[PDB]
Amino acid sequence: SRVAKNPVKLPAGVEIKLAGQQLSIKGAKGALELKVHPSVEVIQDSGELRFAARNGDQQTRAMAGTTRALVNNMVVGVSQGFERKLQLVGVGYKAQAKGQVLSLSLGFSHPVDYELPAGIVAETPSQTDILIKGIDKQLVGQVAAEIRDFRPPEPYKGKGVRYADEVVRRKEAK
Amino acid sequence: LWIARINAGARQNGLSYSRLIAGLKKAAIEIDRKVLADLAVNEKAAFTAIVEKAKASLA
Amino acid sequence: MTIGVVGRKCGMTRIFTEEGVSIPVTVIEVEPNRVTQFKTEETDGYRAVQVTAGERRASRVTKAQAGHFAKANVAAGRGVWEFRLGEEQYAAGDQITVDLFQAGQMVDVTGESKGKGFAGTIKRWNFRGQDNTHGNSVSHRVPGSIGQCQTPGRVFKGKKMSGHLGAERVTVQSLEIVRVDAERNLLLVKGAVPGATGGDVIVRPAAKARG
Amino acid sequence: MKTYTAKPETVQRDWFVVDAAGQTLGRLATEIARRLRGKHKPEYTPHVDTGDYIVVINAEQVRVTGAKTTDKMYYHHSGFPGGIKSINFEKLIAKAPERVIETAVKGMLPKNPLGRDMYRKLKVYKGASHPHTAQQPQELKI
Amino acid sequence: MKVRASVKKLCRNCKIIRRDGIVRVICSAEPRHKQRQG
RNA sequence: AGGGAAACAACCCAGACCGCCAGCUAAGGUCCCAAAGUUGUGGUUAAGUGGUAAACGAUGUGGGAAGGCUUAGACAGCUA
RNA sequence: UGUCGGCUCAUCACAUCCUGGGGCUGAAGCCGGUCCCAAGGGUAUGGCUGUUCGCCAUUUAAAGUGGUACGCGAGCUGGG
RNA sequence: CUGAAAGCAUCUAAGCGGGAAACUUGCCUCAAGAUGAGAUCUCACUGGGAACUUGAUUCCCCUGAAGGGCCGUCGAAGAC
Ligand SMILES: [Mg+2]
Ligand SMILES: [Mg+2]
Ligand SMILES: [Mg+2]
Ligand SMILES: [Mg+2]
Ligand SMILES: [Mg+2]
Ligand SMILES: [Mg+2]
Ligand SMILES: [Mg+2]
Ligand SMILES: [Mg+2]
Ligand SMILES: [Mg+2]
Ligand SMILES: [Mg+2]
Ligand SMILES: [Mg+2]
Ligand SMILES: [Mg+2]
Ligand SMILES: [Mg+2]
Ligand SMILES: [Mg+2]
Ligand SMILES: [Mg+2]
Ligand SMILES: [Mg+2]
Ligand SMILES: [Mg+2]
Ligand SMILES: [Mg+2]
Ligand SMILES: [Mg+2]
Ligand SMILES: [Mg+2]
Ligand SMILES: [Mg+2]
Ligand SMILES: [Mg+2]
Ligand SMILES: [Mg+2]
Ligand SMILES: [Mg+2]
Ligand SMILES: [Mg+2]
Ligand SMILES: [Mg+2]
Ligand SMILES: [Mg+2]
Ligand SMILES: [Mg+2]
Ligand SMILES: [Mg+2]
Ligand SMILES: [Mg+2]
Ligand SMILES: [Mg+2]
Ligand SMILES: [Mg+2]
Ligand SMILES: [Mg+2]
Ligand SMILES: [Mg+2]
Ligand SMILES: [Mg+2]
Ligand SMILES: [Mg+2]
Ligand SMILES: [Mg+2]
Ligand SMILES: [Mg+2]
Ligand SMILES: [Mg+2]
Ligand SMILES: [Mg+2]
Ligand SMILES: [Mg+2]
Ligand SMILES: [Mg+2]
Ligand SMILES: [Mg+2]
Ligand SMILES: [Mg+2]
Ligand SMILES: [Mg+2]
Ligand SMILES: [Mg+2]
Ligand SMILES: [Mg+2]
Ligand SMILES: [Mg+2]
Ligand SMILES: [Mg+2]
Ligand SMILES: [Mg+2]
Ligand SMILES: [Mg+2]
Ligand SMILES: [Mg+2]
Ligand SMILES: [Mg+2]
Ligand SMILES: [Mg+2]
Ligand SMILES: [Mg+2]
Ligand SMILES: [Zn+2]
Repeated sequence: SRVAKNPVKLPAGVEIKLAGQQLSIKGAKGALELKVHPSVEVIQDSGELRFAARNGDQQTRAMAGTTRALVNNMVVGVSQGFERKLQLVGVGYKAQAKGQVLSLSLGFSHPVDYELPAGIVAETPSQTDILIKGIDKQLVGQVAAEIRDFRPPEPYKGKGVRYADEVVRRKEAK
Repeated sequence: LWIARINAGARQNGLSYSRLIAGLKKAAIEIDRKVLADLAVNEKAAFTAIVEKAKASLA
Repeated sequence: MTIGVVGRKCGMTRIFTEEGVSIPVTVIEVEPNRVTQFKTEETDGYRAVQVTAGERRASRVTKAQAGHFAKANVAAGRGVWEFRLGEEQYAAGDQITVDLFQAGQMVDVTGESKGKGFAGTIKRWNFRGQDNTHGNSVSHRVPGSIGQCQTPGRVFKGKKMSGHLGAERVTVQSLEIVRVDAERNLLLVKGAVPGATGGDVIVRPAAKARG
Repeated sequence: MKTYTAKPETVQRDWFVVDAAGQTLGRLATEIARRLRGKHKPEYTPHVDTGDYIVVINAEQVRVTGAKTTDKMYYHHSGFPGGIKSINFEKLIAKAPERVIETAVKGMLPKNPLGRDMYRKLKVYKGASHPHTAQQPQELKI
Repeated sequence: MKVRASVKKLCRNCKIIRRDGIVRVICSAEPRHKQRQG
C-alpha cells in the first residue's frame, strides 16, 4: 500500500474542484481532466491530496492504489503532458505529419494514413521519428501502440516501428 | 386443500401457517383443519379472533 | 431499391451492337403507374407508396374497391402493388414511369415463374436415377432411401421429396438495362426474366450492385 | 357441511402494477406467479382461475446476480435437423426485454389448460407506462 | 505458446500470472518460455 | 401394496380386515411447479462449485503453530 | 429382429483434410514443423479384385476421421 | 493501453481497445391458427308484432344489401 500512502504533491498552478466523488483538475495548455471514484474510496482535500478507504476488504485495498496513480497522471498531464517517441528502422520507411492526419509508408503496396483523435498532436521532427504528444497517459499510449501494430519490429533486421527505448531481440539466419 | 387455505388466511392477519399451528397447540385450541379452513372463507371475523389468540400465546 | 414500376413481360429478342456482339434482351412494357395511396409513419407504422396499373372494366371492380380508387382520382386498373420506399414524396394521383431508370443501371426483376405441375425428385431436386439395366426392378426414377433404422426412426423435416415445381415468385438480381424507350413505354433488359409472356413483373433498382 | 369451492362465475379479480427496476429476476417471478394463481386468498381452489392481474412496467431493468448476465443461455429448437438455437441474457434484453420475465414466470406455472389461462393475466412492458389506466392498477411492493 | 497441464518457471525471468482464471507464464528473456493452462 | 429416491422388482421408511371431508409421526422435506420456515444465530465459497474425475500444476482465499533477516538500515526497485 | 459389398438418399460429432485467424521455431525469402481457435461451405476419375481395404495411373485447394441395427433389401441389386 | 493488490513487474482486480468463412443482421423465399388470431383504405345494411324463465332470450310476418358461390367459355394454372 506504499503507493496509497504517498501524497500527490500538486504543482503550483493548478485547481482542484471536488463536488462529491466526482473530481477534476484544472491546468494550462490543456485542462479538464475528469473522473469519478468507486464508493469505496476516500479523498481528503488539503494543501495536498490524500487517499484512504472506507472498508477493509481486499478489493477496496487494491483500488486505493489505482486511484492514487490515476489522479497523479491527471495532475501531471495538465501541467506537463505526457509524450511518446516512435522510431522507424528500415530503408524506404518514413512518416510525415499533416494537421490531424499522419501518413506512414511502411513498405506496403499503398501508403497508409492514420487519423489522430482530438487531444493528442503528432509531429515528426525527422522523416524517421514520430513524436506523440497529449495530456493523458492512457490516450497517448493507446495511439502510440495503434501506430506500432502497423508494422511491429522483426528480429532478423529490426525493420518496423519501435519505441525509442524498447529492446528488440535479435537473431541470425541458420 | 385445507392447509393451503389456512395458510392464505393466516398471512392476511400477519402469521404463517406453521407459526399459527404452534400457537394453537400452545394455548389450548384444538379445532380441526376442516373447520379452520371453513372459517377462513366465510366467518372471517371469527378466524381473526382465533389468529390473534394464537399470536397472544407468544408463538 | 424501394421504388420501381410494374410491367408486363413481352418476350425475348436480341439487339446487335456496332461492334458485332449480340445482347440477349427481354422486353418489358411499363404502362405508366398511378399512385393510389401514400403510407406514412404517423398513419401506418411503416412508410411506402401504393400503386395501380392497367385497365379494369367497371363490372369487375367492386363497390368497396371503386371508392378506394376514387379517393385519389385514379380510375381502376388491374391489380394493386406496394413499394416500400425509404425517403420519398408522392401525392395521390401521381405518375411513375420508366423515366426513373437509365442505361447501365443494374436492376432487380421480380416475377412469378412458370409452373410445372407435380414434379419428381429428378426434375425438382436434381437427383440421379438408378440403373436402367443390370437387373433393376421398377425402380428407375424413384428416390431411394429416405432415412435410417431405429435411431431416429422417423423422416427428418425438410427432406427432399417430389411435388409441385412452383409457380412461385423469384427475383433475378443485377440485370443491366440496355435501353429505355420513354415514348413507347418500354424497358429493354439484358438477360432472362422469370415467368411467362404477359405476366406481371416488378422492376426495382439493384439490391446489391456495388461492383 | 361440504368444503367450499369457488365458482368461476363470481371470482373477484384486481389489478396490480409492479416495477421490475432493480429486482432479481427469480425472486420477482415467484411472487408474480403466486398472485396469478390465487395462493394469496382463502378462496383458492386447485381447478379454477382465481388470481389477480399483474402489470410489469420496467422490464428491461431487471437484473441477475453473479456472472449470469453473460453466461445464462436460452435454447429452443425449430424442428429441422441441427435447429438448436441459442441466445443469452445480455443479448435478449436488447432484442426482446419482455420475453425475459415472461419466460421466468411461465416455467413456474402449471403446464395444462388452466396454467395457460393464468399466464394470460400478465402484462409486461418495457417503458414506464402501460395502456391499462382504465383498470386503475394498484401499487405492489415486490 | 506451449499448452500443458504442468506449467512452471524455466529461468529467472519467467513470471507466473493468473489472467481471466488461467495460469500463465510470461518471460521477458526468451519468448520460448510462454506457457498456458496448467 | 403405501410414502421417499424425478421416472426406477431386490435401496430407505413401513407390513394394506372395511368405512370417515378427524388428529400425531417415520424416511424425506418446507422460493414456484407442489403440502409445509424467502425461520433465527456464527462462519465458508464466486467456482452456477453446489449439479460427474486421476497423477500432477498454480502469488485463488479462510484459520493455526512456529521460524529466518530488520533503524549497526531488512525485501524489491534505481546509480557505480 | 433378413447378416458382406455396390447403387440412391442422407443426418450428426470434432479428435480439422482444404479454405479462415494466431503463438513458438534449429522461422532470412519461397517452402515447412508443431501447438491453439474455428464445423460456414467444399472434400477425385479409372486399372485389378465379390470385395470394404490395398497397390498402381492421372488429377485436385483438398481428395478428413468417426457415430447413425459396422444408417439405408415393406428403396433397388445379388457378385461374396 | 492505462494499473494496483505486491515502491518493481503485470492485458485485469476497477476502467478503455483491436480481433476470424463460426454467432446476430445485411441477400432470397414463406410467414397473424403469432387463439398474443396485428394494421391501413374503402363499401353495405337505419321494419314491425307477440311470448317470457325479463336480457349476448324465444317465436311470427316483411325485407335480404355489400358480396360469395353454383353454372358456362377457358388458361404458359392444374392429379381432384
Ligand atoms: Mg403448368
Ligand atoms: Mg449415375
Ligand atoms: Mg446387377
Ligand atoms: Mg422378379
Ligand atoms: Mg424395367
Ligand atoms: Mg434430403
Ligand atoms: Mg405436457
Ligand atoms: Mg492438457
Ligand atoms: Mg480475453
Ligand atoms: Mg413406490
Ligand atoms: Mg436416480
Ligand atoms: Mg412416486
Ligand atoms: Mg404435526
Ligand atoms: Mg425429521
Ligand atoms: Mg405434474
Ligand atoms: Mg406451497
Ligand atoms: Mg433468511
Ligand atoms: Mg451448476
Ligand atoms: Mg457442475
Ligand atoms: Mg446431436
Ligand atoms: Mg478443436
Ligand atoms: Mg484442417
Ligand atoms: Mg486452419
Ligand atoms: Mg496459419
Ligand atoms: Mg503456424
Ligand atoms: Mg463437423
Ligand atoms: Mg455444418
Ligand atoms: Mg462439412
Ligand atoms: Mg454468417
Ligand atoms: Mg479405387
Ligand atoms: Mg471384377
Ligand atoms: Mg461400430
Ligand atoms: Mg458405423
Ligand atoms: Mg449395415
Ligand atoms: Mg458406416
Ligand atoms: Mg428397411
Ligand atoms: Mg433389393
Ligand atoms: Mg445389401
Ligand atoms: Mg421395413
Ligand atoms: Mg422385402
Ligand atoms: Mg418394393
Ligand atoms: Mg446370378
Ligand atoms: Mg451367387
Ligand atoms: Mg504499474
Ligand atoms: Mg503493462
Ligand atoms: Mg476488468
Ligand atoms: Mg469489434
Ligand atoms: Mg466481419
Ligand atoms: Mg470465400
Ligand atoms: Mg454452428
Ligand atoms: Mg388474422
Ligand atoms: Mg386482422
Ligand atoms: Mg350481390
Ligand atoms: Mg373472388
Ligand atoms: Mg385446367
Ligand atoms: Zn523464461
